Parts: sequence; structure tokens; C-alpha cells
Amino acid sequence: TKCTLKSFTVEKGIYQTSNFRVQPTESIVRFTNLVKNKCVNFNFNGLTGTGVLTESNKKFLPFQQFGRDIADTTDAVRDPQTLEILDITPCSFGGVSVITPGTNTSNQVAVLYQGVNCTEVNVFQTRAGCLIGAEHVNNSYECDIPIGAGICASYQSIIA
Amino acid sequence: SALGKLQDVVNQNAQALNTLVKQLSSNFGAISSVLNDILSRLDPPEAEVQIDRLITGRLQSLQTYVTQQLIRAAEIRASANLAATKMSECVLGQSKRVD
Amino acid sequence: QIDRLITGRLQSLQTYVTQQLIRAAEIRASANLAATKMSECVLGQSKRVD
Amino acid sequence: DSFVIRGDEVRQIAPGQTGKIADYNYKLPDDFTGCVIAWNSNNLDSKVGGNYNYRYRLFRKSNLKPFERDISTEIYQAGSTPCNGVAGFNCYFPLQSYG
Amino acid sequence: QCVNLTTRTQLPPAYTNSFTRGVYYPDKVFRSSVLHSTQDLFLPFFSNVTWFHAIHKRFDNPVLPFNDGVYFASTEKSNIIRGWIFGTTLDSKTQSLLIVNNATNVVIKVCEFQFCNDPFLGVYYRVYSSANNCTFEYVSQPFLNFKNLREFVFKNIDGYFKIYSKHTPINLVRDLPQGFSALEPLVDLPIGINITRFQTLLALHRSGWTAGAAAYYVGYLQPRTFLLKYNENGTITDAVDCALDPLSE
Amino acid sequence: DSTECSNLLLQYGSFCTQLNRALTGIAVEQDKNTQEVFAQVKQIYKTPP
Amino acid sequence: DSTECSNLLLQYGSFCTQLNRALTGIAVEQDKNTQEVFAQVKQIYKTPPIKDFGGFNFSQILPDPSKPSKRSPIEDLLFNKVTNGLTVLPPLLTDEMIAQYTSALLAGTITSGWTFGAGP
Ligand SMILES: *[C@@H]1O[C@H](CO)[C@@H](O[C@@H]2O[C@H](CO)[C@@H](O)[C@H](O)[C@H]2NC(C)=O)[C@H](O)[C@H]1NC(C)=O
Ligand SMILES: *[C@@H]1O[C@H](CO)[C@@H](O[C@@H]2O[C@H](CO)[C@@H](O)[C@H](O)[C@H]2NC(C)=O)[C@H](O)[C@H]1NC(C)=O
Ligand SMILES: *[C@@H]1O[C@H](CO)[C@@H](O)[C@H](O)[C@H]1NC(C)=O
Ligand SMILES: *[C@@H]1O[C@H](CO)[C@@H](O)[C@H](O)[C@H]1NC(C)=O
Ligand SMILES: *[C@@H]1O[C@H](CO)[C@@H](O)[C@H](O)[C@H]1NC(C)=O
Ligand SMILES: *[C@@H]1O[C@H](CO)[C@@H](O)[C@H](O)[C@H]1NC(C)=O
Ligand SMILES: *[C@@H]1O[C@H](CO)[C@@H](O)[C@H](O)[C@H]1NC(C)=O
Repeated sequence: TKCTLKSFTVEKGIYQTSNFRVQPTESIVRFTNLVKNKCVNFNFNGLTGTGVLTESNKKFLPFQQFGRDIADTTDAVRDPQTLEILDITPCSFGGVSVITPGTNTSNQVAVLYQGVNCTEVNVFQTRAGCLIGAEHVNNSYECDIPIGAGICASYQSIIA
Repeated sequence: SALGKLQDVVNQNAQALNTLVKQLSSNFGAISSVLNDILSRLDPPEAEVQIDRLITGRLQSLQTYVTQQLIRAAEIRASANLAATKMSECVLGQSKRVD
Repeated sequence: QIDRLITGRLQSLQTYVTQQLIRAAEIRASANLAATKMSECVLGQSKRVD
Repeated sequence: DSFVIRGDEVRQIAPGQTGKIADYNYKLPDDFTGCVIAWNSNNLDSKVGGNYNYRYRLFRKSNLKPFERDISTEIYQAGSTPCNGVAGFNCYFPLQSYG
Repeated sequence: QCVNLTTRTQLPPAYTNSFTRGVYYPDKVFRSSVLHSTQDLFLPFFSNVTWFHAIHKRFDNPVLPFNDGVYFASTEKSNIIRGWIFGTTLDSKTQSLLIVNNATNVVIKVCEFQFCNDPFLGVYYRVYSSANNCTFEYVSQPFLNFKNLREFVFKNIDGYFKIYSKHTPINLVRDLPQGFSALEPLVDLPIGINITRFQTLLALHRSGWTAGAAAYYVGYLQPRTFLLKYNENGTITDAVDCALDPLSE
Repeated sequence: DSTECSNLLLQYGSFCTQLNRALTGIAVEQDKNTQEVFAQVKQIYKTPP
Repeated sequence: DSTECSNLLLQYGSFCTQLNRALTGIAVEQDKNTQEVFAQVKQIYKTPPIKDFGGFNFSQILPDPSKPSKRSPIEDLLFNKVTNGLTVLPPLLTDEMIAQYTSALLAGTITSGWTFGAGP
């Protein structure tokens, strides 16, 4: 956060500092074996990309090979070896935000991975994303540092 | 058409996001709109030029999107300031202001 | 050569459209003010000072 | 950097060139600054019986880095059969001399 | 072997309306419940398509310019239409493409053939004389009141020959039925040759000769934009011609 | 009227559509502004003679 | 994910930082807009259980206990009638809390007049 803000003192707040990427683990070329449910680099008949290949309920017509959504992005594909339909979910990219009080007060921080489930990264799951380093409490206070979706963080340790 | 004002904002935001996505399919004068195809078909001295063309086109698209988002944000901020004024003066009190 | 002319003219047109949008926002604010004056000064008597 | 090459290979002493001595003998970076100097030396670096003192790397597994020198006189495996440091079928010396 | 057919009856060619036919899938991409605007060689809606008959004495086998693509509509019963003749000069000087469907299979050949002036087949109850230099041969599975409707689209793009086809069960007696049916892509051929002229291949019925009852329609493909509707199951159910009228525009 | 220029311009995508849409929005906004300011009555009142 | 593209993109400087900062300013501005419009009371008021308002009926604007969303019938109808590096940040105030703020404003203006906007 100090590196991003170009300052040695950080004011109390939430600062988006980095971009979480689910790194591709394997390379699947189908024209090797096929690996599903993982963020892999797929190469299907010259069409390459990175994604999670899951089972699809979309029934393609026999002449069709790839699938596109409204925004013309490839979200469905057919494996050439075995004629099955696979959904290509994009890997869980997210924004890494750092929630901290003032450095005059404390050096404790919490990390928010925006729009990322907590199983794909004091760990709490919010609709905004996964918050690591903040203890979730059942009490309600005024909002000090906004997290989102009704979640706020404060220092009293860091609580959400 | 009762709730057209909110639907226009939703449609404009969705259409701007869709246009920003569809700008990725344009090559902007390069041989292809895909970076992988350029990196696999050409050596780095010419792939650098083609990637530079794609970079400047996509950067121009992103700047255009951010600029129009800022203009729409100013419009929405004006509407929200008006809504806060109506909340203070029409709901929290009785207003003598005509219309 | 046409690529250079196209990028220059497209930049000029984008600059013109951006300036027109900002001026349109200013004129819209002025028109909203004028509609408020039409409602509150012409169609009624206003207690608002100035 | 001083060396002796052929007459047709002087185009390969340049940034961003694809070629044979560019890949396996002498590579220049894409951001190279400086000057390449070439002059004919048929009167000095040639013999009527054949001047074989100048050698080039005919065979290598991979392209060089910029400003990388390879003087290793190890054998090359040009086939499926391993060579075990001995010349033979599809086993060639990497350094061959200009005639 | 060639035979001149000298028992034809002179009649001008007919014309009729295309309605909303001739649509095909532009690519191999599945689309679900979305509207896609595409610029390609399409057949114009409600266009003037040339109508040819085979009835007894009518035997319509002329040579027509290919242009940028060919839409072939066939109101067919008993399988009289068997194949097509593709080329530029239709002689041994150039290389020509032959499409035939005999009693067993379909044969696609790119060779230097000597075409007859009147090529035909025959069924008992003769299309070339020579073949010199062949470069491509491809044997495939058979594609096939008027009971059958056969739609075909032939395109020559970048040396690729695209054949799109659709089989439709109809019960209309004379003209083209009014409806919507998108043509699936059937086969892409790596031919890489120039084609500017085509000719239909018919089959005779012998019991001289008799022509079986068949009717076919020729339409020409033009570069235009279509707005295609894709349903939940991914089939094209409706289309809009962007250059037909201002409403569809 | 240069067709080569338009063919090269199609490579840049929907910039032209965006600019036309923005200008159309401004154009309808001006009529909306005049409608909001001046058309505040649905009855055309007349002074006595 | 192209590293060569990012290496060439570093030549253009801090354009990406400016775009992200402008979008972040817009994103916090939206939450500020919602805060200014709806969070005008710091007391959450409730209507009495007996809806005896001298014949005045507010059932279409008061929250419906039968609905799980705790919205008014009018608010429920309004919510039903409105239908690559990109992320959508959730709003700070959820629809339930905005509905709760409107419920507090309605309860204040029904039970207390304009007095709650100027003091106790
Ligand atoms: C069928 O008729 C055609 C046209 O009348 C014949 O083609 C001609 O054949 C003669 C024979 O030497 C040539 O001199 C002409 O140049 C041909 N004309 C054209 C336009 O090519 C054809 O030969 C006839 N078939 C048979 C079997 O005789
Ligand atoms: C207040 O208004 C509501 C809604 O108009 C009334 O509820 C209706 O009551 C009648 C008979 O009691 C029913 O037939 C309707 O179906 C009800 N409508 C709804 C939407 O529930 C209610 O009676 C009114 N009075 C009070 C005291 O609540
Ligand atoms: C089709 O063309 C013929 C002449 O080629 C013409 O007589 C006829 O009227 C045309 N039909 C339509 C529907 O335009
Ligand atoms: C059909 O044609 C193919 C090749 O031309 C041939 O092998 C086959 O025997 C033919 N069948 C009949 C029934 O003529
Ligand atoms: C084509 O056929 C003719 C006649 O058989 C022959 O003379 C010629 O060499 C052939 N051309 C090629 C390229 O084989
Ligand atoms: C294709 O054939 C036509 C007619 O014979 C001719 O005009 C055209 O130039 C040919 N094209 C090529 C590329 O040979
Ligand atoms: C799509 O397919 C399903 C079969 O699962 C069928 O029930 C439905 O009617 C089809 N819809 C259309 C529009 O064809």
C-alpha cells in the first residue's frame, strides 16, 4: 500500500493495491489428456485461451464447435477427440484491496479479494469478496472503512 | 414507460460495457485482433509493431469509456443532488416552492 | 498515409464530441435552472432571496 | 566486436534480423545502438588453395542471446539416435569452415 | 460418350419469389438466444429467382455464370437431380470440378475433364469423355406431388468451396413454400481453383428418353448484412434483411 | 467518399457509432431542455381583448 | 496474460493508473450519492402496530411483513419492473438497507410530521 500510494504514511481507509490472478496450472492441448474444473491453458483446434473447463448443459448442433455469448466471447466449446460440450468460465481475477487504519494508529492490515470466493485464494466470505485478516463480529456499528454489500471494517484488531 | 429514467441508466451502463468488450475484437489496423496469433505468427520485431497498434487502439477505447463514464457520473451526481434536495424539502418538510 | 489521416481526424472528432458533451451538460444545468425559475418565479411567488 | 563473415551474411549483422549467423553465431539486440562496419577482405583473408581458418556454427540446439559467444566444441545430435560425443550417422561437428 | 438431345420444347425461363429462404449459418459458432448481425454473401429476401422445369418436353440443363455464389432450390421427387458441373471453360484446357451422386455414393473430383455439351445420367425401368490430370478426389456419404425440398448454397471463398444444404419435407405442388429454414453447413472442400460457370446434372428415364418430374430454382448471392435470431437451442429461427425495406433496416 | 478510407476505418470498430450516439443524445437533449423550460402549461391562455 | 504486451504497455506510463483512479472516484461517488439521498436520518423509526391514522391508509407504501424482502407493494413493483478485466463492485448500501432507510423516513413523516427532520 505504501508502494502504491508513493508515501510512507497511510491514512485510514481501503486502498486497491493489486490484482489477484488465478495462475494457470496445466496446459491442455486437444486436437494430451483433458483436465476439467481447473484454471488451465486450453488449445482446442487452434483456439487458445485460459479458463476453467466445466461440464456444460448446452446441447450443440452437430455442425457447431464453439460457443459465444452476447458479448462475442468464447464461453462454450466442443472437445475434438470426444464430442462433449465444455463451459469455459474465466479464471477468478480480482482486485486486491488493503484495509488499514492509520499507520500512526497500527500496522495491522486486512486483504479484500474482490469477487473471489474464499476457497479459490480470520477468513470471512462477503458478497464483495473474500476478506482475510478481519474478525467477523455479530455486533453492528457505524461504518468506518467501507468494504461493500453492507460490510464495513473498523479497528478496535481489525473487525468486519 | 413509467420507469424509463432508471432503465436508461441501466441500458447506458450495459451498452457502454458491451461496447468496451466489442472493441477488443477490432484489430485497429493490425493483422489480427488476437495477441496470441500475432505472437505465434510473427517474430518480435514485427509483433512489437502489431501489438503496439492493438495497444494504442485498446487504450483509446478505454480512455473513451472512462471519459463518457465521467460525464455520465457528473449527470448522475446532479440527479442525486436533486434527489437529496427533494428528500430534504418534500419528504422532511412541506415546500412552498412551486412544482 | 490514410491510417495517419484517419487517426488524426478521429482524434479531432473525439475531441469535438467530448467538448460538446461538456457544453451540453453546462447548457442542461442552465436549462434546469431556467425551468426552476419558470416554475418558482413566474408560476408562483418565491420567498428565496435573490 | 570483430569477425569475418561472407558477403551475403552482412545483412544479418543488424537488429531484428532472421538468419543463420544471427541465430547461432552473433546476435544483436532489438534495442541495439552503435554502428556496423563491413569491408571486403578478399586480398587478405582468402587463399587460392582455400582459406579454412574462419569457422561458423552450422549446428546448434537453440538461438543465441544478444552478445552471447559459443565456443564449446561439443557434438550435436541431429537425429533420434544419441551420439555419445562421437561423430557418426546424424552426428555432426557444429563448427564448419568457410571455403 | 456424348448424345445431343434434339427433342426439347422451346420455352422461356420462369421467375418466382425467394420469400425468406436461402439463409445459412455463416460460421461454426453456437449462439444461444441472441441476435447476431453479420456481413456475408447472402441471398436477398423476396428476390427474383430463376425457375427451371423438368417435365414431359422440358429438360432444362443450361450453363449459367456462377457469380459470387449459387443458391440451388430443388422441389424433387424420385431423385432426378444427381449432381453439378463446376468450372471456368468446361473443357480439358482448364481444371473442372465434378459433383455426382450415383446409386451408391457421392463423388467429388477436381480434374481436367472433357464435358459433353449435353451431360446427363439415365435410369432404366453419359456426362464426360476423358479425364487427364486429377489433383483432388473425395468420396463421401450420400447427401439425399413433390415431396422433398433440397436447399444448397455454393460459395468460392479463398479457394475453399462451401456447400451448405438443408432437407425439408414439404407437400406443396408447384411453387416454393413460404417459411423459414436455416441451411446447415455440409462440407468445405479444399479445391483452390477458379470457378465461374455451373451446370445441373439430371437423370433420364428410359422405357427415346423421358424426363422425370422435377423443378429447380437458381438464386444469386450478394454481399449484404443479415440480423439472425438464435433461440435457446441455438438454431436460427428468424432473420432480418438489413437492405430490404426501412423497417428491417 | 473514399471507399478505401472507409474500409480502413471499419478496422477501428464502433467509434463512429459512439460519436453519432453521443451527438444524437445531445440533439434530443436540447429539445428536452426547451420542452422543460417553456412547455409548463397544457392550456393556451389568452388575455382579454 | 501477454508479458510482451505489458512490457510494451509500460512505455506509455501511468495511463492505467489514471483510468483506475477515475473509475475509483466514480465508484465512491455512487456510494456517496446513495448516502446523501437516503441516509438523511440517524434514527430508525417504526410505525405503531395499530394503523389507526384517522382513515388514512399507508399499506401500499409501508413495508409488507409477508414479503421476505421487507419492501412495500409499490417498492416491490418498482423492483420487479426494472430489469477481460471488468469487475462490478457491489454498492455499499444493499437494497434491504435502502428499503429500511425509506421505511424509517416514512415512519418519521407519518408519526412525527416534519419534526423529525428538524430535531427530535
Ligand atoms: C452436340 O452438339 C454440340 C453443339 O452443336 C456439338 O459440339 C460441336 O461439335 C463439333 C464437332 O466437331 C465441333 O466442331 C463444334 O465446335 C462443337 N461446338 C461447340 C460449341 O463446342 C457436339 O459435338 C454434339 N455432340 C456430339 C456427340 O456430336
Ligand atoms: C388499507 O388498504 C389495503 C389495500 O387497499 C386494504 O386491504 C384490502 O382489504 C380488502 C378488504 O379488507 C381486501 O378485499 C383487499 O384484497 C385488500 N387489499 C390488499 C392489497 O391487501 C385494507 O383493508 C385497508 N385498511 C386497513 C385498515 O388496512
Ligand atoms: C423477374 O424478372 C423478370 C425478367 O427477368 C420480370 O419479367 C419479372 O417481373 C421479375 N419478377 C419480379 C417479382 O420482379
Ligand atoms: C458410383 O461411382 C463410384 C466412383 O465413380 C463407383 O466406384 C461406384 O461403383 C459407382 N456405383 C454405381 C452403382 O454406379
Ligand atoms: C495434363 O495432361 C496433359 C495430357 O495428358 C499432359 O500432356 C500434361 O503434361 C498434364 N499436365 C500436368 C501438369 O501433369
Ligand atoms: C477466373 O476465371 C475468369 C473467367 O475465365 C477470369 O476472368 C478470371 O481472371 C479468373 N481468375 C483468376 C484468378 O484466374
Ligand atoms: C428447445 O429444446 C427443448 C428440448 O430440451 C424443447 O422442449 C423446446 O421446445 C425447444 N425450443 C425451441 C424454441 O425450439
